[PDB]
Amino acid sequence: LDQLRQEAEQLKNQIRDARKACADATLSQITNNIDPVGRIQMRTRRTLRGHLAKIYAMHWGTDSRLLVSASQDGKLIIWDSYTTNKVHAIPLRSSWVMTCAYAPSGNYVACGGLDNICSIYNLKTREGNVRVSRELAGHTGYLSCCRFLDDNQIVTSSGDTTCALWDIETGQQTTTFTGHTGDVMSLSLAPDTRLFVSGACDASAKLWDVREGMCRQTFTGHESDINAICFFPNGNAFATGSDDATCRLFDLRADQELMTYSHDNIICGITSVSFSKSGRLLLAGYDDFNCNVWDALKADRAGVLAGHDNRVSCLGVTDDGMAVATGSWDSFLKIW
Amino acid sequence: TGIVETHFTFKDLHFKMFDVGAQRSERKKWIHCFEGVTAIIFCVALSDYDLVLAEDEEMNRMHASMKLFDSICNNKWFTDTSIILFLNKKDLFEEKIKKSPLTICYPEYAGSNTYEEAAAYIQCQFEDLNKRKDTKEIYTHFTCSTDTKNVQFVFDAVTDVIIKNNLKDCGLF
Amino acid sequence: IAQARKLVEQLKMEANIDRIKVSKAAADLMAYCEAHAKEDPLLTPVPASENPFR
Amino acid sequence: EDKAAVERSKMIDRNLREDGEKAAREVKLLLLGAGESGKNTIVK
Amino acid sequence: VGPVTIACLGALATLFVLGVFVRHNATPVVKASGRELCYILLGGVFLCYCMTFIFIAKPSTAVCTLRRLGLGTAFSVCYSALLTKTNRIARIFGGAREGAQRPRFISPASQVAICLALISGQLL
Repeated sequence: LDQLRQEAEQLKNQIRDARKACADATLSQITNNIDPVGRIQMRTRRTLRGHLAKIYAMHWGTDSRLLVSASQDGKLIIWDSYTTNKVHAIPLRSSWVMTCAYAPSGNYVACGGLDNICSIYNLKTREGNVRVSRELAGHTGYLSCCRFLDDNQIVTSSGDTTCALWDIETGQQTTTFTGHTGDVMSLSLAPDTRLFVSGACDASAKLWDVREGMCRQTFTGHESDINAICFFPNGNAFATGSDDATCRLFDLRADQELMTYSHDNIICGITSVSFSKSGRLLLAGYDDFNCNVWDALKADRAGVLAGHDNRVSCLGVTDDGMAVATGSWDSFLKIW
Repeated sequence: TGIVETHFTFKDLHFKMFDVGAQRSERKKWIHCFEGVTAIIFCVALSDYDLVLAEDEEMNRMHASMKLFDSICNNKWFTDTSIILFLNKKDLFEEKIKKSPLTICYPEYAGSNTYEEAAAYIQCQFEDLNKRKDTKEIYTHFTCSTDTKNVQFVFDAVTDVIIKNNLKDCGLF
Repeated sequence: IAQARKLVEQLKMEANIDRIKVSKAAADLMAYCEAHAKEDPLLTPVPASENPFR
Repeated sequence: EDKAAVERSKMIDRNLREDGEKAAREVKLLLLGAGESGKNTIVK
Repeated sequence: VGPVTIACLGALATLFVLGVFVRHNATPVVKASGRELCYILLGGVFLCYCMTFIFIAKPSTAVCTLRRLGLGTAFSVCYSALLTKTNRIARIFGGAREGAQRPRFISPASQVAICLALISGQLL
């Protein structure tokens, strides 16, 4: 009722006031001192060729030494940095695919598109190629992202604002949650399968537990939609990928906002955010070909790099910081 | 369900018709994914102008259609792609024009009781902005739903847009 | 009514843990992020001698 | 074994090259309009 | 007197045409030529007009050498410029009906490459 909403929102104001009061000291401490950083932090690796399509997102979630990417012509890409070649080129049934994933064991590859179908491919097969991919459905909105930490449980999003947890063996809707106003854009795999994060308008960095299921972490203050989210290498931290070009670190335990590095040097938004190592180098794509890498610890830009002639869309960083993968619509894959 | 693709090789060219798929989600999320299309099809019913099912008491279907058309034309991703005007009113609109005075479309109506002037007014009022007209041609066809789905008009439009894009990027215009 | 109650209930229980979720958060802020902040930044600069690429 | 990898790298590029203009030659359209705006009225 | 005056008149006319096209590249009719093969053809015409000066000169090892390949090169440049434009126009207007995609090797620079290859064949 109206009274229930009113009392709930006074409670929310009291809670956020208490959080601000308790986190003011932490904000002052973090903003008081900064650490020195480098000047360029760059080392080129190679150039990738053999592509004629666009790319949206990738997933560097394996300890091996390969990279995976998806294209809208209907074929997946699994490339090696040194060889600059693909082990195999399997076709994709869906016309467009926006979800890319890989397994640490290099056996299962997850892809999906606008057809509301989440397809799991067999990276390792006796014949060397996958004959067909199993079909999964049960959503009324466009597929946005999908992740998995093993061959038993898989998390996926949809345009109908719901997060679905499925099992490979069961192959049915095992866990479903009620959604917020805005559509979920991306999900970040937890380091130890603790919780997964959904981001949208008025629901910036909303965390949902995988086991208990209830919501505990919810933040407000980013009106624009959040594009990409990733967990910190140290862990227990959030990322901000709002379309309003707002970049600010977040903490799971603090449950409060931090310093923001907004500036007038740019006028467009951002498409992805990624950590190098414990926030040493913030890598963020922009609506233009030119790109910049910032230093959260140094509160300054680490360097400037473009490597493209069109807006970049995908960005991934190795968990150990061995390599970074990025790409624009110009069919160019460059390791920075 | 998902989007439905209809692949038919009629008129000696492999036509592919892609539907909206009833996304019911954020518009831009599925708008920017469809980048790279040659031509788009814009369908508005004309005989069902009296229908007010778009909104309860705030607006009608004409306002929603006009707003969606303005959003499509003013969008920066499709500023160069040509657009096609289709309808599904062969004789029902003409029959309804006998009783309907055609005054709901425009409050300042200055036409007769027929529908030729109404069609002229709506077709000249669709292009609210002229900046995109020079960059991308707008094709308009009336009395649609022919025998072979108006194969001649769609073939002419697709070949015209194809040759236009071919001569645009070769420094010929 | 019922739908609004669930939203209120979710916000009511979330504030309960969040009230006691501080647990001296600043100690974690200045003690957690420096564990791996010194390995990768020094490891990345390689003078084309041990880098696996090129 | 490096020769086999190069040979395999050659055939994947040729396979992807064939699918390049084959899909590009196929023209793609876009149908968008109001709700139930004669989706089935047009012959498809 | 006749040949030198007619050569001067032709050179002035082609220079005027070059100045007109280089400064009035806004009307679509001049752009429809290609704006590269047109300059190639203008250069060929200028070479044809100015080659008569080499023709009427004191014989020498340098003069004889220049007038041997030029007699073919000057006409080959114009013929290649006329050939490439017609070929690209015909290919663009023919390949649109079947296989809707960008035709290969059509570009303001690629057509220049083909024209110079055709000229270099005669040169070789």
